[PDB]
Amino acid sequence: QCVNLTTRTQLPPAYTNSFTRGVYYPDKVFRSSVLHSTQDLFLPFFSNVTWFHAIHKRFDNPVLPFNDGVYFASTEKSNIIRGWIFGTTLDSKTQSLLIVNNATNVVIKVCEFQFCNDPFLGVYYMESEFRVYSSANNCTFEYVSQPFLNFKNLREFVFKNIDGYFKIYSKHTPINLVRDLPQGFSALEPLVDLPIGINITRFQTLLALHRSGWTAGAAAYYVGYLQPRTFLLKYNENGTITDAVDCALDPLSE
Amino acid sequence: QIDRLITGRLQSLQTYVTQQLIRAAEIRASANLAATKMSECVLGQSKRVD
Amino acid sequence: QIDRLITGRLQSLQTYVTQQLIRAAEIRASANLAATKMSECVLGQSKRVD
Amino acid sequence: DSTECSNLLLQYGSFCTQLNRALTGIAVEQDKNTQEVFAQVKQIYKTPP
Amino acid sequence: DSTECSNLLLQYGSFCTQLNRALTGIAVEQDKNTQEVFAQVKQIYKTPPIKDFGGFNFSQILPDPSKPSKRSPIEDLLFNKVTNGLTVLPPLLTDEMIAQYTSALLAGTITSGWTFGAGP
Amino acid sequence: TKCTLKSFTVEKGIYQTSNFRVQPTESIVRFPNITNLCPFGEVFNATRFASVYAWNRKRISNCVADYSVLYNSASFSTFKCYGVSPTKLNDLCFTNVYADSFVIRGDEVRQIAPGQTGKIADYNYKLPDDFTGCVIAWNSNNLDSKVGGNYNYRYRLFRKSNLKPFERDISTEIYQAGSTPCNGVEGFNCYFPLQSYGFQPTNGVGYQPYRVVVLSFELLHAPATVCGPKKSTNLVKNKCVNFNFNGLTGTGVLTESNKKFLPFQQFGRDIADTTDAVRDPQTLEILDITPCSFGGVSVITPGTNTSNQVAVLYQGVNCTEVNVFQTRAGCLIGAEHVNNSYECDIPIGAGICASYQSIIA
Ligand SMILES: *[C@@H]1O[C@H](CO)[C@@H](O[C@@H]2O[C@H](CO)[C@@H](O)[C@H](O)[C@H]2NC(C)=O)[C@H](O)[C@H]1NC(C)=O
Ligand SMILES: *[C@@H]1O[C@H](CO)[C@@H](O[C@@H]2O[C@H](CO)[C@@H](O)[C@H](O)[C@H]2NC(C)=O)[C@H](O)[C@H]1NC(C)=O
Ligand SMILES: *[C@@H]1O[C@H](CO)[C@@H](O)[C@H](O)[C@H]1NC(C)=O
Ligand SMILES: *[C@@H]1O[C@H](CO)[C@@H](O)[C@H](O)[C@H]1NC(C)=O
Ligand SMILES: *[C@@H]1O[C@H](CO)[C@@H](O)[C@H](O)[C@H]1NC(C)=O
Ligand SMILES: *[C@@H]1O[C@H](CO)[C@@H](O)[C@H](O)[C@H]1NC(C)=O
Ligand SMILES: *[C@@H]1O[C@H](CO)[C@@H](O)[C@H](O)[C@H]1NC(C)=O
Ligand SMILES: *[C@@H]1O[C@H](CO)[C@@H](O)[C@H](O)[C@H]1NC(C)=O
Ligand SMILES: *[C@@H]1O[C@H](CO)[C@@H](O)[C@H](O)[C@H]1NC(C)=O
Repeated sequence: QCVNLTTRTQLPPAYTNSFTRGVYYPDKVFRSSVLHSTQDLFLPFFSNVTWFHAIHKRFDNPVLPFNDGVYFASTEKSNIIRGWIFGTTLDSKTQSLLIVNNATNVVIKVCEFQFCNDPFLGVYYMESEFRVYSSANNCTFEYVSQPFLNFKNLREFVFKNIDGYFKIYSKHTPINLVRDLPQGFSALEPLVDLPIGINITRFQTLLALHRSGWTAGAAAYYVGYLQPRTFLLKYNENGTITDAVDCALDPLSE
Repeated sequence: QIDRLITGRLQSLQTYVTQQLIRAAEIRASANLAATKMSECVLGQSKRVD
Repeated sequence: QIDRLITGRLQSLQTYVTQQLIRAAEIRASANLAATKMSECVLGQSKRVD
Repeated sequence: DSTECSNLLLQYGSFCTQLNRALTGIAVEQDKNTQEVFAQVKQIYKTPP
Repeated sequence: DSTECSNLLLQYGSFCTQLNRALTGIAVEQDKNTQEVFAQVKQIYKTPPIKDFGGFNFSQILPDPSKPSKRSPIEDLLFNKVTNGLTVLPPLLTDEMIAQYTSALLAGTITSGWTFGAGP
Repeated sequence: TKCTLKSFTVEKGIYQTSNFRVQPTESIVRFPNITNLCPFGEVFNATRFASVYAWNRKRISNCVADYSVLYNSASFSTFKCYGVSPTKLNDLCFTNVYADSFVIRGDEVRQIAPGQTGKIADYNYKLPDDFTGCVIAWNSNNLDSKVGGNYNYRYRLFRKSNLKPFERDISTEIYQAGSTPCNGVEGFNCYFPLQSYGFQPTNGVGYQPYRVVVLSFELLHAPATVCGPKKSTNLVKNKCVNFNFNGLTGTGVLTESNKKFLPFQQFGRDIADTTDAVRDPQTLEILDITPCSFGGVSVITPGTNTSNQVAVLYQGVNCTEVNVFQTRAGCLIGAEHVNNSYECDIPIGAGICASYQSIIA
C-alpha cells in the first residue's frame, strides 16, 4: 500500500555548520593518556551539513547518494524518525538492507523489497498505519537486536560500507537547544557491525504521519558525508575521546 | 613474506643504530667539552675569553 | 617493479642522509673551533701556543 | 607524483619522517653554527669617522 | 618467539652481532663520559660544619642535609625540571654518586681554591 | 664467554654472552561463548521429509555449526564429502550452507555424486562436476515405511532434457515417449512422469527408503558467517604463557588490571602501539599483559691467567625469576655481596662493581 502526499509546501533544502561533531572511535582498541593519529573516513570539522525540516507544512523524505559514508544527526522529540532504508535501486531488481524500529524491537533484514515512492508510517491520536512496502520476495539475512531509542534527545549516527561490513556508531546526547546543532564534543561509540556484504549506493529516511488527513510532526534532521582524512584523537585516562583535530582543516591544526 | 619483514626490521634496526652512533659522537664531544670546562673553570681560573 | 625502485631509492636517500649527518658533525666541530677562535683570539689575547 | 608508489611507500613506516627530521636538524644546526661563530656581541660597534 | 623467522635470520650472518657490539660501545662510552666529566678528584672533600666564608653564602649550591637525596637546592630544582627486545641499562654512577662528586668538587674549590686540582 | 669472544683466553671484564628468556609454560586460547547455534535439529530430524522432485532448500547462515556432533552420529551410514575434508569442517568458514533433504531408494543413494549418471541424477537432482560439501544419507525404514505402502513420495522418471545443477522442476507436464502429439492427455505413448515409490517393510535392503541430506558450501565475497566451533580453554594468570584472545596471539604475563575499558573495547595499546591489555571474551574482566622478563646475560670474569671462577649477571631480571644478590642492574649470581667499598674493578652498573680477591660484589 502506498499513499501520495499532495499537501506539502515547497521549500529549498537548508544548510548549517557541522561544528565539532561527527567524531567516532576508529576501532575497538583502548588507549589511555595517548594522542593517536589515524587515517579513516571522518566527517570534517566545520563543514556544511545538509539540513532537512519537518514542521507544519514540510515532509522531507528524498533519495540521496550514500557515497563513501553518511553522518546522520537528529534533534528528535516524540520519536518521529523510526528507521532507515538502504539500497541501490530501491525496487525488486536489487537487494536492500532494511533498518526499522517499531513499537517492540528493531528488525534488520536483507531482502529484495518493493518500495513505495512515498514511504512513511502513521500515528493515530497509537501506531496503526504501516505503508512503506508492498512485497518482499527473496530474503537472505535477518537480524534482531534491542532498540536503539522542546528538543530533549539528540541522536547521532554514522554509517559505513567497507569490505562488505556495515558499521553503526551512535551516541545519545541530551540537549536543550531549540533549532540548530549544539556546540560540543561527543565521540560516537560503535553499537553493532552487520556483516551484510551487499552493494549500497543510496539511502532514505523513514518518518511517521499524524492523524487527527495527515499532520507533520515537528522534527529536524541532518545528513552529512564522510570524507577520508587524517584525525588526531585525544584519549583521556578513562579511555574516551575528549577532543580531536582535523589534520587538513587549517595550518594550525596541521 | 617473513623475509620481507626481516629485511624491513633489520633496516629499521640498522637505521636506529647508525643515528644512535652519530648522536653518541655528538654527546661524546659535548662531554669532552664538559670535562675541559670542569678542569679549567672548576679546578682552576681560566684566562681563555668566554 | 615499484617495490624494487622504492627499496633502491630509499637505500640511496638513507646513504645520502647518513653522509650529510657525518659531514654536518664535522662542520659543527669546525664551527665550534671557529667560535672558540673568535672568543679567544678576536675578543682577547691568547697565551695558547699556535 | 605517483600515488600508487606513495601508497606502497606508506607500508615502509616512518623512514621518510626520519630522513626529513634529520635534514631539518642539519638545516637548523647550520644557522646555529653561524649564530655561534658571528653573533658574539649584541652591540653594533662602529669605528670613528 | 618465531623459530622459522630466526632460521631465516641466520642467513644474514652476523648483523645482530654488529648491532649489539655498536650499542655496547655506546653504552660503555656513556659511562666513560660521566667518569671524565665528574670523577676528576680521588679525594672526597667536605666543607667545615661552620659556614664562615667571609660573608660568602654557598647554601644554594652546597648539599642540603635535610633532603634524602643529599642534593643542593639548585641541583634539586634541576632534577625536578627535567622529566620487544629493548632494554635500558642503568648508568654505572648513580645520581647520588654524581652528586657526591659535585659536593667534593665544591668543597675542594671552596676550602682550597685551585690547589686541590694540582696536588694536595 | 670463550665461545662468544672466539678466543681460548679471556681478559678481565664483563661480557654479554647470550640472552635470557622466560620460556612460556602453557598455551592459553580464549574465545567467546558458543551461542546462536545453527538449527540442524529441524533439518535432519524434522517431522516429514520432502519428495525428491520438489526438494526443500534449507539455508544455514549467521550461526555456528558443530559438524563434529553430526559427524560422530553412528546412525549415518553414508558421509561422503567431495570438495572438503570431514575433519576440517569444524575449522573452515563459509558464507552460507544450502541443505537439500529428500527421500530416495537405497540403490539411488550413490546416484547423488558428481560424475554419476542415472534417473535421479538426470531428472530428480543434479550435482555439478566441481561440487563441494558433504552428502549425508541414512536409512529410514522405521519412519517412512508403512505396511500399506508409502506412495506419498513421487520421483521424476522421464524428461526431454537433463536437469541443470541445483535446478528444481515441480512441473507435471505429460511426457511423450513416442512421436504422437499429446496435448496433456495420456495415451498409449504418453504417461505421467511421476511414479510412486514402492517402499514396503517386506522390501529388503536396496528398496528401503533413504533420507539424504546434501550440504553445499558457497565461497562468494560475502562475509563467511558460518564458522566452526571454538574450543576456548581455561585461563592461567600471573605466569608467562602464550595467549590467544579472539585471534590475537602473543607471549606475556597475564595479570589483573585496574584499567577500566569502555564496554565496546576489546584490546588495549600503549603510546608505542603494542598490546598491553586485553578483555577476556569469556568473563568480561580486563587482563594486563606484561612481557615475559627477558634480559641480557653477562659473565663477570677475571683473566683466565688468574682464575676460572665467573659470575653471571642477568640484566634487568628479578632474582626470583631466574651467592644470589639482587642489584638494580639485575640478578647477580656467583658473586658474594660485601659491605666494604673498593675502587671499581669490573663495572656492573647502578653503583655496583665486581672484583676478584673469590669474586665479590
Ligand atoms: C505517488 O506519486 C508518484 C509520482 O508522483 C507515482 O509514481 C508514478 O506513478 C505513475 C502511475 O501510472 C507511473 O506512470 C509513473 O511512472 C510513476 N513515476 C515513477 C518515477 O515511478 C506513484 O505511483 C504514486 N503512488 C501511487 C500509490 O499512486
Ligand atoms: C645564606 O643564604 C640562605 C638562603 O639564601 C639563608 O637562609 C635564610 O635565612 C633566613 C633567616 O636567617 C630565612 O628567613 C630564610 O627563609 C632562609 N632561606 C632559606 C632558603 O633557607 C642563610 O641565612 C644565609 N646565611 C648563612 C650564614 O647561611
Ligand atoms: C555549504 O553549502 C552552502 C550551499 O550549498 C553554501 O552556501 C555554504 O557556503 C557551504 N559551506 C561552506 C563552508 O562553503
Ligand atoms: C514489529 O515488527 C516485527 C517484525 O515483523 C513484528 O513481528 C512485530 O509484530 C511488530 N510489532 C508490532 C507491535 O506489531
Ligand atoms: C527472486 O524473486 C523472484 C520473484 O519473486 C524469483 O523469480 C527469483 O527466482 C528470486 N531469486 C532468487 C535468487 O531467489
Ligand atoms: C554497486 O552499484 C553501483 C550502481 O548502483 C555500481 O556502479 C557499482 O559498480 C556496484 N558495485 C559492485 C561491487 O557491484
Ligand atoms: C574518570 O572516571 C572516574 C570514574 O569512572 C571519574 O571519577 C573521573 O573524574 C574520570 N576522569 C576523567 C578525566 O574523565
Ligand atoms: C536428530 O538430529 C538432530 C540434529 O541436530 C540431533 O540433535 C538429535 O539428537 C537427533 N535425534 C536423536 C534422537 O538422536
Ligand atoms: C559466557 O559463559 C560464561 C561462563 O560462565 C558466562 O560467565 C558469561 O556470562 C557468558 N556470556 C558472555 C557474553 O560472556
